[PDB]
Amino acid sequence: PLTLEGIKDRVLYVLKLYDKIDPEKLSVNSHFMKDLGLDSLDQVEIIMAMEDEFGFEIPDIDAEKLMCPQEIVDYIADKK
Amino acid sequence: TRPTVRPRNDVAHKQLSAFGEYVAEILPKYVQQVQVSCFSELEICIHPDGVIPVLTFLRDHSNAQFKSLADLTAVDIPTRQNRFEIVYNLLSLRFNSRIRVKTYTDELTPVESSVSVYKAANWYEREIWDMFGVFFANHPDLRRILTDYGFEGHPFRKDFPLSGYVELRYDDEVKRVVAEPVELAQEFRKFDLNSPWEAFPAYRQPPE
Amino acid sequence: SRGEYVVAKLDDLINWARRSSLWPMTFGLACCAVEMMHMAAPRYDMDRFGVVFRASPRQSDVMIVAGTLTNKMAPALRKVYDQMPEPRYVVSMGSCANGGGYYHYSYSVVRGCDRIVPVDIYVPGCPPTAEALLYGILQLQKKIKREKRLRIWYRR
Amino acid sequence: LHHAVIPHGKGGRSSVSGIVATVFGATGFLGRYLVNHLGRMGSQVIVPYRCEPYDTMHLRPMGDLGQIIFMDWNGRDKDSIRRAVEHSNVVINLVGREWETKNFDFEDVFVKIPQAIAQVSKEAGVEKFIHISHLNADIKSSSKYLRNKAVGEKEVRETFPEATIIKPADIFGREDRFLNYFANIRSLGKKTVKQPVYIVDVTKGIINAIKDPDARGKTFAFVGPNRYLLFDLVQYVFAVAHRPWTTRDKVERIHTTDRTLPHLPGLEDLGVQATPLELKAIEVLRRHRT
Amino acid sequence: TSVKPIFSRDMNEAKRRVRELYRAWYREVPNTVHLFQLDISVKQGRDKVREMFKKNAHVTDPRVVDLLVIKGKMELEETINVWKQRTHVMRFFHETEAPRPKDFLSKFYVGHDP
Ligand SMILES: NC(=O)C1=CN([C@@H]2O[C@H](COP(=O)(O)OP(=O)(O)OC[C@H]3O[C@@H](n4cnc5c(N)ncnc54)[C@H](OP(=O)(O)O)[C@@H]3O)[C@@H](O)[C@H]2O)C=CC1
Ligand code: SF4
Repeated sequence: PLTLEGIKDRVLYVLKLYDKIDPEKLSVNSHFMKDLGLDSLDQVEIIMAMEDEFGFEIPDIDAEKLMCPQEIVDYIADKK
Repeated sequence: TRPTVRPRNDVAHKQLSAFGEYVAEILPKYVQQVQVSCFSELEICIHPDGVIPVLTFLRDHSNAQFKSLADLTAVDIPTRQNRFEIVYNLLSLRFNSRIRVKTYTDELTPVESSVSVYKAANWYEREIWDMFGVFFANHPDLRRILTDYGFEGHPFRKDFPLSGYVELRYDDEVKRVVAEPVELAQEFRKFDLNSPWEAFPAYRQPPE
Repeated sequence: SRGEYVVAKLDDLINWARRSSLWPMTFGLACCAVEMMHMAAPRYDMDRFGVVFRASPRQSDVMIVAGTLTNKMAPALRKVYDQMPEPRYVVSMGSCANGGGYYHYSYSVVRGCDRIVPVDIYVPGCPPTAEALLYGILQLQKKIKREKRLRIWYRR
Repeated sequence: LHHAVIPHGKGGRSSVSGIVATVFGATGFLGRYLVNHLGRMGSQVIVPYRCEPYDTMHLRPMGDLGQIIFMDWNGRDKDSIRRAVEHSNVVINLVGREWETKNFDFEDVFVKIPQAIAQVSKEAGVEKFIHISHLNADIKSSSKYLRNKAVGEKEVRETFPEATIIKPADIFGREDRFLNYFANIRSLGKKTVKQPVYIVDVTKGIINAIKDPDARGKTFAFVGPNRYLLFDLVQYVFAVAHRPWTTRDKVERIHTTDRTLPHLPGLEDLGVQATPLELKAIEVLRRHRT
Repeated sequence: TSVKPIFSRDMNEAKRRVRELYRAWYREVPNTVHLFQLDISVKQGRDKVREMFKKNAHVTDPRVVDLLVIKGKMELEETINVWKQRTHVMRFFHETEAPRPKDFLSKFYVGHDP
């Protein structure tokens, strides 16, 4: 029962749990670097937060090249 | 000059001259100056890429044993493109002679961790890293010794002042020891002392 | 009146018992520790006065700060200072300890030991002579003689 | 004014500030934090006492090199008090024992002491004298403590009227009275509201009032920024304490009455930020178990 | 001007090393605030840590950024050991005001500060 969209929904409510972006405003068309306005500092914070929630090691080069929550959930579905 | 004047050993002057000319002729790749002091200790002034090769040469080669390591120092000299001076000091057991290996260095480009050839250089390198900032690549442990871990700034520079920027005291407000900016209760009266009139005419550097 | 007489004699008794021996802990960083060891000498006995060298901190009566305090030493200094019984007195031995001394205009040196603990006796010298330190400890005993603690408790 | 009274350069640790503060009491807790903040500011503090030199010795090294000075007074004579306020820029009355003794009851300490010191301070000619009291000190019943404080406030307003009457709520810190009182237990369940206010912002407001003008004459009060339930307070300190001289006057002081007043400014009106219970309470609630 | 590097090839590997260092500092905070019996919430200390990372934000040479990575690595090793104490970690905070503002009027009441 390792569904795609269940993992996408747990990504969605840990993104709800993160505090330094208001409002939610979240989509798979997010690209939240500058389209939703997040620093690379906040980027790597969210990256390591996913890594801590349900991830493997997640080395920072491929984690850096994600840039998008759709591709985040797709790369978790790729690796896991 | 027969009383009260320290005599000098011209035998040792000629011997160190011949040995320095020997070393300079047999390693032309890195040797730049070999100078003999008037008080007869040998000085070899070295480009900072033959650190490991020249130290492997000087520890061995059996014409010059030189197992004993003395200081490694760094003397902070501005008005130079390469500021600092890494000063190895070597002493031969079988021969009773002392050579000062003065290799030069800048602020940022490293030298290469003499602990791989000289175990005594370990804590000397750690100390010179903590106090100056001459980076030591290919070295196992560069930590802080002779400072506080909350302290930083590499205080043996000439750029760092005499009194440091921080100052400790205790306060019962936060119930602990705090670090405030420096508040001297006395000036440290500095004395301009260098008189004119050319105390040594032999050491007159030429003008522009 | 007679209660005042009782409180006066009892206060004098307990202050006399305090000033009887007063074994310190020898903190002793630098060469002033060597001079503390030399006032433990046969020619100048601490043990004639009940003064005993004892590094047990939990039975330390007074504390002798002697040596050069540094920034790396000071937190451990006060952490040793606080694990001590509540009647406590501090003897600052040495020019370094009682105001910085020769390393005064320098980083990594706390300017004396007023900046960490309260100080009661200042004995200067570099090093203070064992003679002078022992005069300081006798003056400490007479400071303990003039304390009127239980009289202030009675008229409180 | 004579020189070396103006501020000098920067502030703190023999960076000489302006005031010369003669402080009464100051062996007590709030007085000790006030002396600590004046040593942080670096002003010259004159504290007289009556106890052993041990207590003033342990508050001594907070002061800088000679910046604080220790002298003596008695609970009766005006003479040593006038000697303490001969040369004094500002002066504060922080006195009071919270129970009756065999030589000093609640009478004549809060009655005689601010009268005598305000008299000799008016005769010396001080400015910006500040007298502390407690909030909700009213003439009404069930509080000898608070009615003696209200008599003392009327004394401060009557003789030497150009003063500053000030009152905080139940203040808490590292050596609080009521937090240790709530820990040193074994207990009654009634209705009471109460606001506690943390100590260091209170004394920063005190030193802001004493060094700033425009605040003379006005009476000030200090407000706990949440003003929550007594029973919630006891259950909160119970749960965070992790363990699932008590006279009747003290227990009535802590249970009976607490209320707000809108006449007079609080914290941010004077220009100081107030900080709530939670962070500093987690700090001070050590000593759980082994 | 052939100058030796330290570790990297441009600022990009420097960004990789500093984001690895920031990840290590971010997941290195809660053990420290649990161990040292501190006084400050987790998010406030994390915010001052990321503020310290924001402080040096205008450095472009690769050697300097690599050397700052090395400094943060040394400090992180010392904090993940128990070599440092409560005084040092509180010394990273600046709670002992000194509230001295940039207000020119407040710069005028206590002055001589160009
Ligand atoms: N709940 C509270 O604690 C609150 C208290 N306050 C006020 O603050 C003060 C209490 O503060 P705190 O530090 O906690 O308590 P303290 O009792 O310790 O402070 C009073 C100080 O003055 C001294 N003192 C008092 N009366 C006399 C006297 N008759 N003769 C000589 N010395 C005297 C005390 O003892 P010593 O003589 O030995 O120095 C002590 O040093 C009181 O004035 C109270 O009105 C205000 C708000 C809340
Ligand atoms: S005062 Fe003199 S003898 Fe004592 S620790 Fe300092 S240098 Fe040594």
